Amino acid sequence: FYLQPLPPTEAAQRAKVSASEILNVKQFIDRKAWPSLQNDLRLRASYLRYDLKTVISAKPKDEKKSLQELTSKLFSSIDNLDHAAKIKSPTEAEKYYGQTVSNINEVLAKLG
Ligand SMILES: [Zn+2]
Repeated sequence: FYLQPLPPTEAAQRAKVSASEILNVKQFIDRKAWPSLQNDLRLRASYLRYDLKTVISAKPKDEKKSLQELTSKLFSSIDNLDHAAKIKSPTEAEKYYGQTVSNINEVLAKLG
């Protein structure tokens, strides 16, 4: 993946879109198409990572830390879902997909 950066909340709009596309990998979990789930998750993850850092930098310092922490949890669960796909476990994939959805809602709530 190659990315072309964007400014404050042009990037939050794109982050919200990558976040939604991430919700969409459940179908890959259901068909158990692990490599597809991983490639899609990876791309979305790369966009999301870049745009959240951007949205964070242009955030009043009083709320940078808070978003940064929700952002950090999100990428931990995203990684964990990539790991679950890597080891081909419907169990773990389902668990981390769950945690990922909850972490996305948290970041979305702080967005908009
Ligand atoms: Zn910090």
